[PDB]
Amino acid sequence: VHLTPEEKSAVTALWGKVNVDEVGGKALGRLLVVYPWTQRFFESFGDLSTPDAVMGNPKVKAHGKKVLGAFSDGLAHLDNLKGTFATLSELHCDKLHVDPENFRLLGNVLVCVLAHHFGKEFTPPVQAAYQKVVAGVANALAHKYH
Amino acid sequence: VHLTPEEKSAVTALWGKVNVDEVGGKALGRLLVVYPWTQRFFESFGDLSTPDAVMGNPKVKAHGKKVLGAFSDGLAHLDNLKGTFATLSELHCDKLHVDPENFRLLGNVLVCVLAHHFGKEFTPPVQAAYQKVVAGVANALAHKYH
Amino acid sequence: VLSPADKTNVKAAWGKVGAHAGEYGAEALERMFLSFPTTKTYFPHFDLSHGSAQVKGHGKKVADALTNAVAHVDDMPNALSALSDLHAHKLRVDPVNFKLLSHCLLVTLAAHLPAEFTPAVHASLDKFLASVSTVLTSKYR
Amino acid sequence: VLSPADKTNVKAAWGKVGAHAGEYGAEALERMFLSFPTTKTYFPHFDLSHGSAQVKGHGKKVADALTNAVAHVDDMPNALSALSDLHAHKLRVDPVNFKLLSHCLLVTLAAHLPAEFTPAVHASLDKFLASVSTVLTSKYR
Ligand code: HEM
Ligand code: HEM
Ligand code: HEM
Ligand code: HEM
Ligand SMILES: [C-]#N
Ligand SMILES: [C-]#N
Ligand SMILES: [C-]#N
Ligand SMILES: [C-]#N
Repeated sequence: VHLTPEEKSAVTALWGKVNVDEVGGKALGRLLVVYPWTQRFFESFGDLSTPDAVMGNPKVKAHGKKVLGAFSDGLAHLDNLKGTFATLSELHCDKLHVDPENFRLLGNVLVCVLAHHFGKEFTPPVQAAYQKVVAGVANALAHKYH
Repeated sequence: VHLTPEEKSAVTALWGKVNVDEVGGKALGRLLVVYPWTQRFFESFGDLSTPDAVMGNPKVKAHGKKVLGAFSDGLAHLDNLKGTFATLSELHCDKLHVDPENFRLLGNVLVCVLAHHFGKEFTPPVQAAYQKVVAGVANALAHKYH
Repeated sequence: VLSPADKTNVKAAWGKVGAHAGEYGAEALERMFLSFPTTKTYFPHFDLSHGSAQVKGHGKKVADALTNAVAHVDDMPNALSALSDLHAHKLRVDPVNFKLLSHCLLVTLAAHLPAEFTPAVHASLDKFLASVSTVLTSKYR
Repeated sequence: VLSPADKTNVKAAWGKVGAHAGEYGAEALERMFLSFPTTKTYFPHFDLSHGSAQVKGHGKKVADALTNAVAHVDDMPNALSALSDLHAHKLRVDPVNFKLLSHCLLVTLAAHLPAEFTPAVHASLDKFLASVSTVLTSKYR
C-alpha cells in the first residue's frame, strides 16, 4: 500500500487520537452485531446474545485490542504487509478458514468506527487513505487464498 | 493451482472433448444473461437485449473462443497461471477495471456449461478438479489487485 | 427480486425434480463437500461418503425445503422462518457457503435437466437460490 | 430480510436526517468517488470536484429516494420499480458499487450522528441498504 506524504501524515494524525483500549473492541463488537454469522468463530467468548451483551463483553474488548494492534503494526509496515501478516494469514486462512470477505467487512466496520469517533475530522480524503490501508491488510490476511 | 495427478488427467481428458468453437461462447453468453451488469463491458458487441440475442450474437461467440483459449492456456501450464495471465490481468484490472468477483462468476458459469453439455460424465470429483482450475484462473487474472 | 417470468421458470424447472428430490439434493451436497472442503465443518461426524444414506436423507430435506420455497415464492420469509432460525440464529452459517451450495445445485440441475437448463432458466434459478439464501441467512423475527 | 425491529430502527434513524438529505447524500457520493475511484466510471459526464453542484443535486435525489424507500419499507420493489429499471436494465450497475455506496452512506451517518449510530441501528441500516441495493440491481418487470 502506497500513501502520499499528505495521506501518511493525515492517517498517522488521526490514529494518534484512537483510544487503543476501546476502538478495537468497538470494531470487533460491531462486526459481531452487524454480521452475526461471524459469531461462530467466537463461541468461546460467552454471551453474544444482544448488541449490549456483545459490546460489553470483556473478551470482545480484550480481543479487539489485539486486532487494533495488528492494524497499528500494519500502518508502520505498509510496504511489506504480506510479510508482516504471514503468520496471521496462515492462522485465519489455513486454520480457522475464515472466508476473506469477512476481512473486508471488519476493515470497513473499523472505518465506520473511526468516522463515529472523529466525526468531521474523518474527512473524505482521510477516509480514502484509510480504505487503502484496510484493503491492504485484508489482502495480506487473505494471501493464502491467492 | 494444486491438482493431484488424477485430477489433472481428469481435467485434460474432459477438455479434449470441449468444442473449441462453441463452449466459450456459451459460457460468455450465459455470463451476460445470468449476470446482466456484465453486459456493460460489451456495448460494442451489439444486440444483447434478450437471451436468444445474446447466445446467437456472433461477437459473443467469437469472443467466447478467445476466453476458452485462455482457459486452455491455463490448463497447459497449471504451475504458472500468474505468468500466463499477466498481460490479461493488466487488461481486466488496470484498464477495464472489471470487479474481481466477476472472474469467479465466469469460472462458475463455465463449470455449469460443462455440466450441461457432459451430463453424468461431469461427476462430483471431476467438478472438484475444475473448481481448482477456475479458482486458479480467476486468482491469476486478479493478480494485479493482490 | 424475482420477476413473473423468473417464478414461471423456477416452478417449471424445479417441478421436474419430483421423486428425484433426495438424489439431486444428495448430489448437490456431495459436489459441495468435494469441491469446497471447508463446508464439511458444518457437518461434523457426518457420514459424508459417496452414496451415504445420511447424505441422501439430508439431501431430500434440502430439496423439499426448496419445493416449499417454490410453493411460497412470493412470501418466502414466512414460509422459511424455521430454516432461518436454524441457519441464521443457531448454526450461524457464513453466507459464502450458500453461494457454494447454490452453485452446486445449479450444476446438479444442469447435469440432469438438459432441456430445462436454458440460459433464461439458469438466470431465474440463480436468482431464486440467491433469494432463498438471503432468507436463510437473515434474522427477521 | 428486515426484522420488525430493523424497520423501526431505520425509520427512527433516517428520520434524523431530515433537512440534511442532500448534504448527506452529497457527502456519501464524494466519499465513494474519492475512496473508490472505479465508481466514477458511471458518472463520466459529471463534474466530480469537491463542492460540485452536479454532485450536490444528485446527492439530494439519492437521499430523497432512500426517504421514499423508508416510507415504503414493506413494499420496496413496487415503490422503487422505476429506479430498478434505471440501475438494472439501463445503467447495468455492477452490484459491488452498491456495497461501496452503502458503506459510504454509513460512514457519513456515523460522522454526523454519533449518538444515534448505535450498534443496533448500524446493523439495521446496513440490512436496509443491502435490501434497497438488491431491489435496484434486480430486473423484475
Ligand atoms: C481483517 C482484520 C483482522 C485482523 C487484523 C485480525 C487480527 C487477529 C489477531 C492479531 C489475532 C491473534 C493472533 C494470536 O493470538 O495467535 C486474531 C485471532 C483470531 N481472529 Fe482475527 N483478525 C482479523 C479478522 C478476523 C475475522 C474477519 C475473523 C472472523 C470473523 C477473525 C477471527 C479470529 C479468531 C477466531 C481468532 C482466534 C481467537 C481466539 O483466540 O480464540 N479475525 N485475529
Ligand atoms: C476469469 C475469466 C476470464 C478470462 C479467462 C478472460 C479472457 C479474456 C481474453 C483472452 C480477452 C482478449 C484479449 C485480447 O485478445 O487482447 C479478454 C477481453 C475482454 N474481457 Fe475478459 N476474461 C475473463 C473474464 C472477464 C470478465 C468477468 C469480464 C467482465 C464482466 C471481462 C471483460 C472483458 C472485456 C471488456 C474484454 C475486451 C473485449 C474487447 O475486445 O472489446 N472478462 N478477456
Ligand atoms: C439452498 C439452501 C439451503 C437449504 C434450502 C437448506 C435446508 C435445510 C433443511 C431443510 C435442514 C433440515 C431441518 C431439520 O431437519 O431440522 C437443514 C439443516 C442443516 N443445514 Fe441447511 N440448507 C441450505 C444451505 C445450507 C448451507 C450452505 C449449509 C452450510 C454449509 C447448511 C448447513 C446445515 C446444517 C449443519 C444443518 C443441520 C444438519 C444436522 O441435522 O445435523 N445448510 N438445512
Ligand atoms: C442506495 C442506492 C442508490 C440509490 C437510492 C440511487 C438513487 C438514484 C436516483 C434517485 C437517481 C436519479 C433518477 C432520476 O432522477 O432520473 C439515480 C441516478 C443514477 N445512479 Fe443511482 N442510486 C443508488 C446507487 C447507485 C450506484 C451504486 C451507482 C453506481 C456507482 C449509481 C449510478 C447512477 C447513475 C449513473 C445515475 C444517472 C445519473 C445521471 O446521469 O444523472 N447509483 N440514482
Ligand atoms: C480477530 N478478530
Ligand atoms: C472475456 N470475456
Ligand atoms: C442443508 N445443508
Ligand atoms: C446515484 N447514486
